Amino acid sequence: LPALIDTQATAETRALYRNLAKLRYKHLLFGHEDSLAYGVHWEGDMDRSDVRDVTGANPAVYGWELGGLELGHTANLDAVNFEKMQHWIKAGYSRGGVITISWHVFNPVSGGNSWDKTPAVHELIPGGARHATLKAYLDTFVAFNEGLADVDAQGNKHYPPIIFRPWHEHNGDWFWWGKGHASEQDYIALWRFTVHYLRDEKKLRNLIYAYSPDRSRIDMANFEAGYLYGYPGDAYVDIIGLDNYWDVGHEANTASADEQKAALTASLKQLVQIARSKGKIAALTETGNNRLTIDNFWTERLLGPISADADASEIAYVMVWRNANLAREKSEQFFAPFPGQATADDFKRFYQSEVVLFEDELPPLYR
Ligand SMILES: OC[C@@H]1[C@@H](O[C@@H]2O[C@H](CO)[C@@H](O)[C@H](O)[C@@H]2O)[C@H](O)[C@H](O)c2nccn21
Ligand code: NA
Ligand code: NA
Repeated sequence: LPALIDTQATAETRALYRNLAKLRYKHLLFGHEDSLAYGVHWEGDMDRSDVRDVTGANPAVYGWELGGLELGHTANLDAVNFEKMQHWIKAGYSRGGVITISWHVFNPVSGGNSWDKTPAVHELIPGGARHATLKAYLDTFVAFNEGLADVDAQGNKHYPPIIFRPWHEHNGDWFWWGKGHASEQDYIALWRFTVHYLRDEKKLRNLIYAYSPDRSRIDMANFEAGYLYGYPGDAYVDIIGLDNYWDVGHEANTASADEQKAALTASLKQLVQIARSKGKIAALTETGNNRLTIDNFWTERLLGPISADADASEIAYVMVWRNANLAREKSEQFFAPFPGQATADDFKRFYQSEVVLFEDELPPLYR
Protein backbone atom coordinates (compact mmCIF):
# COMPACT_ATOMS: atom_id res chain seq x y z
CA LEU A 1 0.00 0.00 0.00
CA PRO A 2 2.88 2.61 0.34
CA ALA A 3 3.27 4.60 -2.91
CA LEU A 4 6.51 6.23 -4.22
CA ILE A 5 6.77 9.99 -4.65
CA ASP A 6 7.76 9.28 -8.24
CA THR A 7 4.42 8.33 -9.77
CA GLN A 8 6.29 7.32 -12.96
CA ALA A 9 9.03 5.22 -11.32
CA THR A 10 10.38 2.36 -13.37
CA ALA A 11 8.75 -1.05 -13.03
CA GLU A 12 11.79 -2.35 -11.12
CA THR A 13 11.78 0.64 -8.74
CA ARG A 14 8.05 0.30 -8.03
CA ALA A 15 8.52 -3.43 -7.48
CA LEU A 16 11.38 -2.89 -5.01
CA TYR A 17 9.32 -0.51 -2.90
CA ARG A 18 6.29 -2.81 -2.96
CA ASN A 19 8.38 -5.87 -2.07
CA LEU A 20 10.12 -4.06 0.81
CA ALA A 21 6.70 -3.08 2.08
CA LYS A 22 5.66 -6.75 2.09
CA LEU A 23 8.82 -8.34 3.53
CA ARG A 24 9.32 -5.84 6.37
CA TYR A 25 6.83 -7.53 8.71
CA LYS A 26 8.72 -10.80 9.01
CA HIS A 27 12.21 -9.92 7.75
CA LEU A 28 15.09 -7.50 7.95
CA LEU A 29 17.57 -7.03 5.06
CA PHE A 30 21.25 -6.62 6.06
CA GLY A 31 23.40 -3.95 4.45
CA HIS A 32 27.07 -2.97 4.38
CA GLU A 33 28.82 0.14 3.03
CA ASP A 34 31.54 -0.23 0.35
CA SER A 35 31.23 -3.96 0.81
CA LEU A 36 32.77 -5.00 -2.55
CA ALA A 37 35.38 -2.24 -2.78
CA TYR A 38 37.82 -3.30 -0.04
CA GLY A 39 37.96 -4.77 3.43
CA VAL A 40 40.10 -4.27 6.50
CA HIS A 41 42.89 -6.56 5.15
CA TRP A 42 42.43 -6.55 1.37
CA GLU A 43 41.92 -4.30 -1.61
CA GLY A 44 41.98 -4.97 -5.34
CA ASP A 45 39.92 -8.10 -5.84
CA MET A 46 37.10 -7.53 -8.32
CA ASP A 47 34.55 -9.80 -6.49
CA ARG A 48 35.11 -10.04 -2.73
CA SER A 49 33.53 -8.83 0.52
CA ASP A 50 34.50 -9.14 4.20
CA VAL A 51 30.84 -10.05 4.83
CA ARG A 52 30.93 -12.93 2.36
CA ASP A 53 34.33 -14.10 3.67
CA VAL A 54 32.69 -14.57 7.10
CA THR A 55 29.22 -15.88 6.19
CA GLY A 56 29.46 -17.18 2.62
CA ALA A 57 26.88 -14.57 1.53
CA ASN A 58 26.96 -11.01 0.27
CA PRO A 59 24.93 -8.34 2.07
CA ALA A 60 21.38 -7.90 0.77
CA VAL A 61 21.84 -4.08 0.67
CA TYR A 62 24.99 -2.49 -0.80
CA GLY A 63 25.79 1.04 0.33
CA TRP A 64 27.95 3.34 -1.82
CA GLU A 65 29.15 6.92 -1.39
CA LEU A 66 29.55 9.71 -3.98
CA GLY A 67 31.61 12.39 -2.20
CA GLY A 68 34.03 13.87 -4.72
CA LEU A 69 31.93 13.03 -7.78
CA GLU A 70 30.74 16.64 -7.83
CA LEU A 71 34.34 17.83 -8.15
CA GLY A 72 34.98 15.63 -11.21
CA HIS A 73 37.27 13.29 -9.32
CA THR A 74 38.08 9.82 -10.72
CA ALA A 75 37.52 8.28 -7.26
CA ASN A 76 35.47 9.17 -4.21
CA LEU A 77 36.70 10.62 -0.92
CA ASP A 78 37.77 7.13 0.27
CA ALA A 79 39.57 6.35 -3.00
CA VAL A 80 36.81 4.16 -4.47
CA ASN A 81 37.18 4.46 -8.25
CA PHE A 82 33.83 5.57 -9.76
CA GLU A 83 34.05 3.31 -12.83
CA LYS A 84 34.67 0.28 -10.57
CA MET A 85 31.79 1.48 -8.36
CA GLN A 86 29.45 1.47 -11.37
CA HIS A 87 30.48 -2.09 -12.18
CA TRP A 88 30.08 -3.21 -8.53
CA ILE A 89 26.56 -1.63 -8.38
CA LYS A 90 25.63 -3.44 -11.59
CA ALA A 91 27.05 -6.72 -10.27
CA GLY A 92 25.18 -6.54 -6.95
CA TYR A 93 21.94 -5.59 -8.69
CA SER A 94 22.40 -8.46 -11.17
CA ARG A 95 22.40 -10.89 -8.21
CA GLY A 96 19.19 -9.35 -6.85
CA GLY A 97 20.73 -7.09 -4.19
CA VAL A 98 19.54 -3.62 -3.24
CA ILE A 99 21.57 -0.42 -3.91
CA THR A 100 21.72 2.62 -1.63
CA ILE A 101 23.77 5.76 -2.11
CA SER A 102 24.85 8.55 0.26
CA TRP A 103 26.74 11.74 -0.63
CA HIS A 104 29.18 13.48 1.67
CA VAL A 105 29.28 16.58 -0.57
CA PHE A 106 32.41 18.77 -0.37
CA ASN A 107 31.93 22.35 0.81
CA PRO A 108 31.63 24.48 -2.34
CA VAL A 109 32.52 27.72 -0.62
CA SER A 110 35.83 26.64 0.92
CA GLY A 111 36.73 23.52 -1.05
CA GLY A 112 36.89 21.61 2.26
CA ASN A 113 35.04 18.37 2.96
CA SER A 114 31.54 17.83 4.46
CA TRP A 115 32.91 18.46 7.96
CA ASP A 116 34.10 21.97 6.99
CA LYS A 117 31.25 23.99 8.49
CA THR A 118 31.69 27.13 6.33
CA PRO A 119 28.06 28.13 5.55
CA ALA A 120 26.86 27.14 2.09
CA VAL A 121 23.21 26.04 2.02
CA HIS A 122 21.77 29.56 1.80
CA GLU A 123 23.94 30.15 -1.32
CA LEU A 124 23.01 26.81 -2.98
CA ILE A 125 19.20 26.92 -2.79
CA PRO A 126 17.03 28.59 -5.42
CA GLY A 127 17.71 32.33 -5.38
CA GLY A 128 21.14 31.85 -3.82
CA ALA A 129 24.32 33.04 -5.52
CA ARG A 130 25.69 29.50 -5.88
CA HIS A 131 22.51 27.91 -7.18
CA ALA A 132 24.36 27.10 -10.44
CA THR A 133 26.82 25.09 -8.38
CA LEU A 134 24.02 22.95 -6.88
CA LYS A 135 22.75 22.19 -10.38
CA ALA A 136 26.25 21.32 -11.62
CA TYR A 137 26.77 19.03 -8.62
CA LEU A 138 23.49 17.19 -9.14
CA ASP A 139 24.29 16.89 -12.86
CA THR A 140 27.36 14.79 -11.96
CA PHE A 141 25.01 12.22 -10.32
CA VAL A 142 22.76 12.24 -13.37
CA ALA A 143 25.83 11.34 -15.44
CA PHE A 144 26.96 8.66 -12.95
CA ASN A 145 23.49 7.11 -13.06
CA GLU A 146 23.68 6.90 -16.86
CA GLY A 147 26.74 4.67 -16.43
CA LEU A 148 24.48 2.18 -14.63
CA ALA A 149 22.07 1.77 -17.54
CA ASP A 150 21.65 -1.15 -19.88
CA VAL A 151 19.63 -1.30 -23.10
CA ASP A 152 17.63 -4.41 -23.96
CA ALA A 153 17.03 -6.03 -27.36
CA GLN A 154 13.92 -3.91 -27.94
CA GLY A 155 15.87 -0.66 -27.33
CA ASN A 156 14.51 0.05 -23.87
CA LYS A 157 16.76 1.40 -21.17
CA HIS A 158 16.95 -0.16 -17.74
CA TYR A 159 18.59 0.97 -14.50
CA PRO A 160 19.17 -0.41 -11.04
CA PRO A 161 16.76 1.18 -8.52
CA ILE A 162 18.69 3.32 -6.05
CA ILE A 163 17.71 4.30 -2.51
CA PHE A 164 19.20 7.80 -2.65
CA ARG A 165 19.96 9.17 0.83
CA PRO A 166 21.29 12.75 0.57
CA TRP A 167 21.90 15.47 3.10
CA HIS A 168 21.93 13.02 6.01
CA GLU A 169 22.14 13.67 9.77
CA HIS A 170 20.98 17.24 9.20
CA ASN A 171 19.83 17.59 12.83
CA GLY A 172 23.48 17.22 13.84
CA ASP A 173 25.98 20.10 13.68
CA TRP A 174 28.89 18.24 12.11
CA PHE A 175 28.11 18.74 8.40
CA TRP A 176 27.85 22.12 6.64
CA TRP A 177 24.15 21.33 5.87
CA GLY A 178 23.52 20.73 9.59
CA LYS A 179 21.80 22.57 12.40
CA GLY A 180 23.70 25.75 13.27
CA HIS A 181 25.13 26.12 9.73
CA ALA A 182 21.89 26.16 7.72
CA SER A 183 18.47 27.41 8.79
CA GLU A 184 15.69 24.82 9.01
CA GLN A 185 13.81 26.53 6.16
CA ASP A 186 16.92 26.62 3.97
CA TYR A 187 17.55 22.90 4.60
CA ILE A 188 13.98 22.17 3.52
CA ALA A 189 14.49 24.27 0.38
CA LEU A 190 17.70 22.36 -0.37
CA TRP A 191 15.98 18.99 -0.05
CA ARG A 192 12.92 20.06 -2.08
CA PHE A 193 15.15 21.38 -4.87
CA THR A 194 17.15 18.15 -4.92
CA VAL A 195 13.91 16.18 -5.52
CA HIS A 196 12.43 18.67 -8.01
CA TYR A 197 15.72 18.73 -9.98
CA LEU A 198 16.36 14.98 -10.11
CA ARG A 199 12.77 13.75 -10.40
CA ASP A 200 11.12 16.55 -12.39
CA GLU A 201 13.74 18.45 -14.36
CA LYS A 202 16.17 15.58 -15.07
CA LYS A 203 13.43 12.92 -15.09
CA LEU A 204 15.27 10.22 -13.17
CA ARG A 205 12.80 7.38 -12.63
CA ASN A 206 14.93 4.90 -10.70
CA LEU A 207 15.19 6.70 -7.32
CA ILE A 208 13.66 6.06 -3.91
CA TYR A 209 14.37 8.99 -1.55
CA ALA A 210 15.54 8.30 2.04
CA TYR A 211 15.48 10.82 4.91
CA SER A 212 17.94 10.10 7.77
CA PRO A 213 18.26 12.19 10.93
CA ASP A 214 20.75 11.18 13.60
CA ARG A 215 19.28 9.56 16.77
CA SER A 216 21.91 11.09 19.03
CA ARG A 217 20.42 14.56 18.55
CA ILE A 218 16.76 13.56 19.11
CA ASP A 219 15.18 13.96 22.58
CA MET A 220 13.62 10.60 23.40
CA ALA A 221 10.89 12.38 25.41
CA ASN A 222 9.83 14.25 22.25
CA PHE A 223 10.92 11.88 19.47
CA GLU A 224 8.54 12.85 16.66
CA ALA A 225 9.24 16.59 16.99
CA GLY A 226 12.98 15.96 16.92
CA TYR A 227 12.77 13.52 14.02
CA LEU A 228 10.74 15.99 11.98
CA TYR A 229 13.23 18.89 12.38
CA GLY A 230 13.96 19.82 8.77
CA TYR A 231 11.43 17.30 7.38
CA PRO A 232 10.68 18.46 3.82
CA GLY A 233 7.16 16.90 3.52
CA ASP A 234 5.60 13.64 2.44
CA ALA A 235 5.86 14.58 -1.29
CA TYR A 236 9.65 14.51 -0.95
CA VAL A 237 10.42 11.33 1.06
CA ASP A 238 9.88 7.60 0.46
CA ILE A 239 11.93 6.02 3.30
CA ILE A 240 11.72 7.19 6.90
CA GLY A 241 15.33 6.43 7.88
CA LEU A 242 17.44 6.87 10.96
CA ASP A 243 21.17 6.84 11.71
CA ASN A 244 21.57 5.32 15.20
CA TYR A 245 25.05 4.51 16.43
CA TRP A 246 24.13 5.91 19.84
CA ASP A 247 21.98 3.07 21.32
CA VAL A 248 24.36 0.34 20.08
CA GLY A 249 27.25 1.23 22.37
CA HIS A 250 28.75 4.54 21.20
CA GLU A 251 31.78 5.32 23.45
CA ALA A 252 30.33 8.72 24.55
CA ASN A 253 26.97 7.25 25.67
CA THR A 254 26.98 6.85 29.44
CA ALA A 255 23.68 4.94 29.51
CA SER A 256 23.83 1.30 30.71
CA ALA A 257 23.69 -1.47 28.10
CA ASP A 258 20.16 -2.30 29.27
CA GLU A 259 19.03 1.33 28.96
CA GLN A 260 20.64 1.46 25.47
CA LYS A 261 18.83 -1.69 24.33
CA ALA A 262 15.50 -0.22 25.53
CA ALA A 263 16.25 3.07 23.72
CA LEU A 264 17.10 1.27 20.46
CA THR A 265 13.74 -0.52 20.57
CA ALA A 266 11.89 2.70 21.46
CA SER A 267 13.58 4.69 18.68
CA LEU A 268 12.69 2.13 16.04
CA LYS A 269 9.13 1.71 17.41
CA GLN A 270 8.54 5.44 17.09
CA LEU A 271 10.26 5.53 13.64
CA VAL A 272 7.87 2.83 12.43
CA GLN A 273 4.85 4.64 13.88
CA ILE A 274 5.87 7.80 11.97
CA ALA A 275 6.28 5.78 8.77
CA ARG A 276 2.91 4.08 9.27
CA SER A 277 1.16 7.43 9.77
CA LYS A 278 2.70 8.74 6.58
CA GLY A 279 2.26 5.65 4.39
CA LYS A 280 6.06 5.18 4.07
CA ILE A 281 8.63 2.46 4.89
CA ALA A 282 11.05 2.76 7.82
CA ALA A 283 14.70 1.61 7.91
CA LEU A 284 17.76 1.77 10.16
CA THR A 285 19.86 3.38 7.47
CA GLU A 286 23.11 3.52 9.47
CA THR A 287 24.29 1.81 12.64
CA GLY A 288 27.14 -0.24 14.04
CA ASN A 289 29.80 -0.68 16.72
CA ASN A 290 33.16 0.64 15.41
CA ARG A 291 35.85 -2.07 15.68
CA LEU A 292 33.27 -4.60 16.97
CA THR A 293 34.43 -4.50 20.57
CA ILE A 294 31.06 -5.59 22.10
CA ASP A 295 30.67 -9.30 22.78
CA ASN A 296 27.78 -10.82 20.78
CA PHE A 297 27.11 -7.41 19.28
CA TRP A 298 24.93 -8.71 16.44
CA THR A 299 22.47 -10.89 18.32
CA GLU A 300 22.39 -9.05 21.67
CA ARG A 301 22.64 -5.38 20.64
CA LEU A 302 21.00 -5.32 17.22
CA LEU A 303 18.77 -8.27 16.48
CA GLY A 304 17.43 -8.75 20.04
CA PRO A 305 16.19 -5.16 20.53
CA ILE A 306 14.75 -5.03 17.00
CA SER A 307 12.85 -8.29 17.46
CA ALA A 308 11.58 -7.37 20.97
CA ASP A 309 8.77 -5.18 19.69
CA ALA A 310 6.51 -5.86 16.70
CA ASP A 311 6.53 -2.18 15.67
CA ALA A 312 10.32 -1.90 15.90
CA SER A 313 10.59 -5.09 13.86
CA GLU A 314 8.74 -3.53 10.91
CA ILE A 315 11.86 -1.72 9.70
CA ALA A 316 12.79 -3.04 6.25
CA TYR A 317 16.61 -3.05 6.50
CA VAL A 318 19.61 -2.25 8.65
CA MET A 319 22.94 -1.04 7.20
CA VAL A 320 26.34 -0.88 8.92
CA TRP A 321 29.23 1.36 7.82
CA ARG A 322 32.42 0.57 5.90
CA ASN A 323 35.39 -1.73 6.61
CA ALA A 324 38.23 0.72 6.05
CA ASN A 325 41.44 -0.74 4.61
CA LEU A 326 44.26 -0.69 7.20
CA ALA A 327 47.19 -0.73 4.70
CA ARG A 328 46.14 2.64 3.43
CA GLU A 329 43.83 4.49 6.01
CA LYS A 330 45.95 4.48 9.32
CA SER A 331 42.89 4.65 11.63
CA GLU A 332 41.27 1.29 12.35
CA GLN A 333 37.60 1.58 11.43
CA PHE A 334 35.19 -1.23 10.63
CA PHE A 335 31.60 -2.23 11.27
CA ALA A 336 31.23 -5.73 9.84
CA PRO A 337 33.57 -8.55 10.87
CA PHE A 338 36.24 -10.30 8.81
CA PRO A 339 37.50 -13.86 9.35
CA GLY A 340 38.98 -14.27 12.83
CA GLN A 341 37.48 -11.05 14.23
CA ALA A 342 35.90 -11.61 17.69
CA THR A 343 32.28 -11.10 16.60
CA ALA A 344 32.51 -13.30 13.49
CA ASP A 345 30.64 -16.29 14.96
CA ASP A 346 27.92 -14.03 16.40
CA PHE A 347 27.59 -12.42 12.94
CA LYS A 348 27.14 -15.94 11.53
CA ARG A 349 24.29 -16.35 14.02
CA PHE A 350 22.81 -13.00 12.91
CA TYR A 351 22.98 -14.21 9.29
CA GLN A 352 21.50 -17.57 10.21
CA SER A 353 18.47 -16.09 11.88
CA GLU A 354 15.23 -16.64 9.99
CA VAL A 355 14.47 -12.92 10.30
CA VAL A 356 17.66 -11.58 8.68
CA LEU A 357 18.13 -11.79 4.92
CA PHE A 358 21.42 -11.51 3.09
CA GLU A 359 21.68 -11.61 -0.75
CA ASP A 360 21.47 -15.40 -0.89
CA GLU A 361 17.93 -15.67 0.43
CA LEU A 362 16.27 -12.60 -1.05
CA PRO A 363 13.05 -13.14 -2.93
CA PRO A 364 12.87 -11.61 -6.38
CA LEU A 365 12.57 -7.95 -5.41
CA TYR A 366 12.33 -6.46 -8.90
CA ARG A 367 9.25 -8.27 -10.24
O1 LIG B 1 31.99 7.88 11.89
C1 LIG B 1 31.45 6.76 11.17
C2 LIG B 1 30.45 7.14 10.10
C3 LIG B 1 30.96 8.20 9.09
O2 LIG B 1 32.12 7.62 8.49
C4 LIG B 1 32.92 8.38 7.70
O3 LIG B 1 32.45 8.24 6.36
C5 LIG B 1 33.22 8.97 5.40
C6 LIG B 1 32.56 8.76 4.03
O4 LIG B 1 32.58 7.39 3.65
C7 LIG B 1 34.68 8.54 5.41
O5 LIG B 1 35.46 9.36 4.54
C8 LIG B 1 35.23 8.59 6.82
O6 LIG B 1 36.55 8.03 6.89
C9 LIG B 1 34.33 7.81 7.77
O7 LIG B 1 34.34 6.43 7.43
C10 LIG B 1 29.93 8.68 8.06
O8 LIG B 1 29.93 10.12 8.06
C11 LIG B 1 28.54 8.14 8.35
O9 LIG B 1 27.52 8.83 7.63
C12 LIG B 1 28.29 8.22 9.85
N1 LIG B 1 27.30 8.70 10.61
C13 LIG B 1 27.65 8.57 11.92
C14 LIG B 1 28.87 7.94 11.96
N2 LIG B 1 29.23 7.75 10.66
NA1 NA C 1 11.43 -6.05 9.45
NA1 NA D 1 18.85 -15.45 7.77
